[PDB]
Amino acid sequence: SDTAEKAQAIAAARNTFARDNPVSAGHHERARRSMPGGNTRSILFHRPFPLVIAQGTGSRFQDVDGHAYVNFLGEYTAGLFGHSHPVIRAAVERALAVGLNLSTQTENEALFAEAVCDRFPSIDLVRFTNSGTEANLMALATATAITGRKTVLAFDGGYHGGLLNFASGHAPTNAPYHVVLGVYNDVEGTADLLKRHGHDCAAILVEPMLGAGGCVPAERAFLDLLRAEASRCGALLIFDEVMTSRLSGGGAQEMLGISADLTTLGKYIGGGMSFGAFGGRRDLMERFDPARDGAFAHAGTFNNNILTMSAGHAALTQIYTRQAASDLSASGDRFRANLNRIAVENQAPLQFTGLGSLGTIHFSRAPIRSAGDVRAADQQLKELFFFHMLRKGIYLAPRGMYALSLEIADAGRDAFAEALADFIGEQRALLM
Amino acid sequence: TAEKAQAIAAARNTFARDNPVSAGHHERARRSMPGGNTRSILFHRPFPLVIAQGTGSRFQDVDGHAYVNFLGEYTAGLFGHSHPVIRAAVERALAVGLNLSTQTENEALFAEAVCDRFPSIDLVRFTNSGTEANLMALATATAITGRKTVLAFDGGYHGGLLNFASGHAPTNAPYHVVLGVYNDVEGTADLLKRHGHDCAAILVEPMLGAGGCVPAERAFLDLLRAEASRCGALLIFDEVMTSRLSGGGAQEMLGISADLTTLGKYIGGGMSFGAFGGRRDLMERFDPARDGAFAHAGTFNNNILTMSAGHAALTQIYTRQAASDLSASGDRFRANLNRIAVENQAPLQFTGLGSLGTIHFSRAPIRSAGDVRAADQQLKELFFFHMLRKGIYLAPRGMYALSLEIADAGRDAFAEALADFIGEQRALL
Ligand SMILES: Cc1ncc(COP(=O)(O)O)c(CN[C@@H](CC(=O)O)CC(C)C)c1O
Ligand SMILES: Cc1ncc(COP(=O)(O)O)c(CN[C@@H](CC(=O)O)CC(C)C)c1O
Repeated sequence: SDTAEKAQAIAAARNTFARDNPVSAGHHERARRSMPGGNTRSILFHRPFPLVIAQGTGSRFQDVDGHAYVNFLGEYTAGLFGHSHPVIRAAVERALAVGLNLSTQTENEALFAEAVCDRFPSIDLVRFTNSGTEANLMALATATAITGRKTVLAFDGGYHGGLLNFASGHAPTNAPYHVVLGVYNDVEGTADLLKRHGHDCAAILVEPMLGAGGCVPAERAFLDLLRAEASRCGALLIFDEVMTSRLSGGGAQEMLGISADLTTLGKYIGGGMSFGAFGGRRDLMERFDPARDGAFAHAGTFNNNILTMSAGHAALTQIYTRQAASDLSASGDRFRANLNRIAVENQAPLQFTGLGSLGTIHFSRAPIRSAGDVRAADQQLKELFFFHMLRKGIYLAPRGMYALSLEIADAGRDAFAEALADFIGEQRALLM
Repeated sequence: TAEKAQAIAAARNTFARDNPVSAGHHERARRSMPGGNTRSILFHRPFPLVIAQGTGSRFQDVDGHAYVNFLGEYTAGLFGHSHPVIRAAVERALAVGLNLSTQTENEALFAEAVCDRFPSIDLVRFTNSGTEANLMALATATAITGRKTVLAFDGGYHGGLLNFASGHAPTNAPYHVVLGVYNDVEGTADLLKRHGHDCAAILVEPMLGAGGCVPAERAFLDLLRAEASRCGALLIFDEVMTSRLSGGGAQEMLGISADLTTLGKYIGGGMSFGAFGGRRDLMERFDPARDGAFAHAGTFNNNILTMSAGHAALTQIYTRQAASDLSASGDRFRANLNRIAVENQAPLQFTGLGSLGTIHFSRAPIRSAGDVRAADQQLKELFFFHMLRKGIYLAPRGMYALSLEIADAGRDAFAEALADFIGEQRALL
């Protein structure tokens, strides 16, 4: 729990950050005049104020006060390609040559859809959206319409987009689906909820690893329970792979040998352009065939926009192939293991959790299995870790998450590991 | 009618023989997407056209045929297919850097332009679509008021999770929505007496867009403004289409202020875009530094392509004066189309405002979803096919949305093809 001594250390770190970044401070005051709190994406705000970036290339960026950083945040997994990938750039140039806002289908949509279907083993048919939020809403829409049922089982700490935020329990802004929340990884508790609610369950919605909720892998016995009970009760199992799809050529489902009924996608698949998708079993997705009587409707001005169709096909087929996915996850597993070794050898009360190229620091010794474990870990030390990494020229999420891009190399990874050893040394007093 | 059914059979068959390369694309696209489709409004029988490329106001399909594009991406495509200023904005965004994972100055600059333009928007937040913008406005209203009921209108279209174009759709997000009749003062007053106490929001377009370019009458919008203030509901004007009609949208033209306003389409320069904005006191509930702040993340909300191209769109291309000029040009165009119908005693009209218009095969008043549905639907489909044969592309449902790239030759060609339709189909009219 919170102490005066940690608060004082945070106050000094905030004061140093403020004195070092006066141009960012002034941008925040101006931004407040047009956006609430100077903000249009809540996760970008942190106190005293966020850094404003001027420019970036490759894995690196520079803030408006002239400091340089390596970007380990990687746009919360969407920024797989760095800030200036030449193949992405060529795809943008091609989109512009085809033409913008053509108001009709192009072949580019079909080619992107075929790449997504080749790549993901339980997606027979796919439709594109403009966000992961839209992909998850459309999957819930599919489930409730098909089953005629209202109840949705999801999990505390689960994050499925702007209208489906359960990171801190029920949010008053959520779309008013009838959502029952379970505890992540809790076999017996979840089995009890499915016995009470199963018969009116339209859908079970779950990430195979909590992303925003702390990079907490799902355990097999938990995912097996969900898969078996969804089938038994006649609910659609929806795996939200908006973050986890990168973890192998075919995402977590290939790693697991477990198939969901629908799968949602987002982040890097559109080449860093706006993007989401929902897809799954043929018989479910065919309900969207507009030639069919009583077809479900799914419009959306930018669903098939040329920039996303072109960059996305390039991302999946020319850059982040299935082999590149295996190699990046192996690189990430080695990185994460090295960071935990540094913690263990120094007897530090911290660990990094995650899979492949995704991980999050948690200031705890306990196994990290559910949202409760994440919230019980020390939140002050997590904020102090954020400001420390900044001083060392390493940018990662305020909540302690990194997501390795393809542009991170040896020098970047070595600097992160060094910075961590330094944090442990310099903050030993607060780590008892 | 049997005679009209045969004319449609013949036109569908002729379209099919004209476009065998698009036919083969459709067979292949069915393999990976449901019905070969990722945006339902693009499908039409016997199959949709596939386009290969376009420049300015013109495109070419995969069979080689050229068209003037009068659809203009359902109002988003205001800049044509290759605007040099949009292109420069994309090049500047690439120079700044993609996926920078942080704020840049560009987002504040875009937001300043949006708040400057729209007279009831004190503060704004960006989304990735109009659908997201409307869902967040509903989230704001229900979360602030603590109430569940939303009044919307039959014919109304607010996005993929809020589609009332044919009444309640089974796929809509399960807000407790009550549907009135558009422009119906009596019936709508009644619904507000019954539901006012539990009403979080009144959600309404100042002109039905997808529902058929049907302008809202002043008495109807006055009713909604007065009742919303009386019962404590948030009035939400969905200006995703109508924002273009003046520099400050429909609200500037009307002198009526909604509590929240949703935006989309052309404002992000053609890039993915939506926004919700309004009264300062409502929007501050999203200040992330405030006590019990509402959360609104979204990976692409502040994306550099949208922020740069949208800033350019509002400040360099579609200025307040450009907006007045296009809407005037659009009013004169639509008047000419109606004069042609009138002079040829044709049983059709075009409804709309400024640069937006839709054909309806009826001479009755078009004031609600009922009136649009009652007009001849078979003649509407024949008209689409006929315009294609003349090298004019507009929506299957008979809507146009003039871009800045439409010029004298295109408008003249549209008008002559309308006159040709009336003469060639005289027997069915
Ligand atoms: C598992 C999962 N499922 C859905 C979403 C929503 O995707 P969009 O942000 O594209 O709407 C997300 C989005 N995650 C991030 C969105 C942002 O960076 O603004 C935010 C979270 C770290 C809270 C996700 O992680
Ligand atoms: C008044 C209004 N309000 C909200 C929306 C939703 O915008 P997004 O399609 O960008 O989500 C729309 C979008 N309508 C368009 C969607 C598309 O082109 O696929 C076209 C409609 C005729 C169905 C709108 O017209």
